[PDB]
Amino acid sequence: FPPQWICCDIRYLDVSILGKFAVVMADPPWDIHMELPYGTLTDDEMRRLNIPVLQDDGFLFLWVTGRAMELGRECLNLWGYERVDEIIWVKTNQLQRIIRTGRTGHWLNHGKEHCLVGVKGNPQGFNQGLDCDVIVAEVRSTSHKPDEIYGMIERLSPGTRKIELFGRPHNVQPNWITLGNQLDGIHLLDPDVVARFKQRYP
Amino acid sequence: NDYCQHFVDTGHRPQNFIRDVGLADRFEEYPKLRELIRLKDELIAKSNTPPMYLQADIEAFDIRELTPKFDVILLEPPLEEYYRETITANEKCWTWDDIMKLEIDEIAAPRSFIFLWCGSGEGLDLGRVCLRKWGYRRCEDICWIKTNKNNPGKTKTLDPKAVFQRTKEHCLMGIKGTVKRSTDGDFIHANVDIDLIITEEPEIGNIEKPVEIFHIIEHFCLGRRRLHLFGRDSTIRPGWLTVGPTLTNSNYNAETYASYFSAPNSYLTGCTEEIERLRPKSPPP
Ligand SMILES: Nc1ncnc2c1ncn2[C@@H]1O[C@H](CSCC[C@H](N)C(=O)O)[C@@H](O)[C@H]1O
Repeated sequence: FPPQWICCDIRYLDVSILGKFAVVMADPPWDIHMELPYGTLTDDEMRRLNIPVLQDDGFLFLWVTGRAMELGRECLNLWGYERVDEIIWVKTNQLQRIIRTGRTGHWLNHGKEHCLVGVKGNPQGFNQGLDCDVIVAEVRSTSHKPDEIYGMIERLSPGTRKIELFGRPHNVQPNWITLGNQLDGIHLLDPDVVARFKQRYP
Repeated sequence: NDYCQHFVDTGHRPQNFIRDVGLADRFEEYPKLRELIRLKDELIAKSNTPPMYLQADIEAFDIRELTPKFDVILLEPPLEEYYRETITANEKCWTWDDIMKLEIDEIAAPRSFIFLWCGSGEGLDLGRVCLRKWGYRRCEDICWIKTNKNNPGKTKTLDPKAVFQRTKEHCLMGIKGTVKRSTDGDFIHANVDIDLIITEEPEIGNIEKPVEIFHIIEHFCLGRRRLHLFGRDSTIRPGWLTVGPTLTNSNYNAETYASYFSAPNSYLTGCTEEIERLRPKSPPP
């Protein structure tokens, strides 16, 4: 149950070794058809991610931006989910104000980051309506999602095992397994998971 | 400070703690930002048509009777979810199939924008399908975030699929035709406003959308031909043609309306040298 993680390329990790999770969360580097100072996954690479094996019943949290607000809906459907909510993170500055200036979108300026919420199967043991669908938190970077989301997800689905994709070191959390290519090595604690890992990668 | 935890504890929504959201006193501490908005609003006011409106049963109406073509269309079909989620409607509610059947492409100008109020549930997905059907590309999402400073805290939750409390509505923005920000500054002023509107949740039975949506649209597109479909008596506004089933009077004349935009007039507002020197622009390549 303590924080666990796997430094890996998510396109190639045999994700069936991880078992089933009540919540999946992903913050992928979408191809937004723009020049970016970081690498992205192609649309086909995103479509091909083996999200379906990670869960049979539960929730998906998929951060989206740009053209991915439609591609993310497509992926939710390719992976077998239906969209039932959409959280926005409203970005504030040091004085709890909206940053209104600059040119931060193509047509209008951008004050928020969106996260699609999908459901799969027949989840049980969840609590509806505990949190709002608006998060207010100061920006460090838009990639750096707010830690508030972990408490919302724990209040939604307490005590269940959860998996995060494209996480960074700071994202590791109790009850979560974190996958990403900038994590420090491999640190599993669940005996069944490492048993299946050792069998698949000895 | 975890404002999500704080909502769980107190019922005060996180958006209650965003500072300086009011429209009127927005840039009070930044005179050049305030001047940009002031000058653009003056430009809009100088060039606005007098209000025009038409009572029409939009589901039976031949929409092609609305002429000339429109540079911006604001669409606010009465969704059942507006009344059910907060209470009984005094007009026909529209399903997303009803909305999709509208022939918006027949009245949109070849280069133009649409602003579609979609609610907070299935409309976020089905409104995107409507955009496709009408020939627009979804290009922004303006969220109306509602504070509950007056009556904390946790309210309605009616959608068997929802898992969070829904405290916002989405107005999807769509683009039709080819518009290039670098060359089409006589049609759009991009980046003057942000894609958020923050106001207190309206009173019970008040289904109006915030008037700031008009300011965002008018600042962004210099086209003067502006249609508000499903507007009401209370939304009538200079610079707009308002068409809807609950209007109690009609003054629209298509020929008179068109005459405001034809020679010697233009369908575009134009711009002043002062606004050109204040508005956000790209740097030299
Ligand atoms: N193919 C891939 N496999 C695993 N990780 C990848 C990857 N491509 C990009 N990444 C990583 O995914 C991360 C996405 S940015 C991290 C955002 C994170 N949610 C946060 O809150 O901070 C980056 O570390 C990036 O290096």
